[PDB]
Amino acid sequence: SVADSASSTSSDLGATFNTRTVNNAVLVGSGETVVVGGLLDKTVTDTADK
Amino acid sequence: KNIIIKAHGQTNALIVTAAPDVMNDLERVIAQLDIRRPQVLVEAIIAEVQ
Repeated sequence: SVADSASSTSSDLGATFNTRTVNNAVLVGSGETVVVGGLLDKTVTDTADK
Repeated sequence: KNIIIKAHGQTNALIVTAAPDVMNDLERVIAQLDIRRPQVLVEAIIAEVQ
């Protein structure tokens, strides 16, 4: 998709193009639920001054 | 003269119109060449602090 709340467009090409891209090969039985690809991630940051 | 192997691709089957006496040297090798293959699950993790 494209977000562009605010991004780097320098009056050139205005675009972010958020994307996730998978490709692979797998053997699978006929009627079966199959896990192909996965990602899970947290990200914390702190700022203090006194 | 020679062995002419042709492959179909539209039924995924192949032919052998070659020697009519030693084909057994082909049945054995294809039998050793058609085999289910196991697949492996890879996950990597990273983490840092700044």
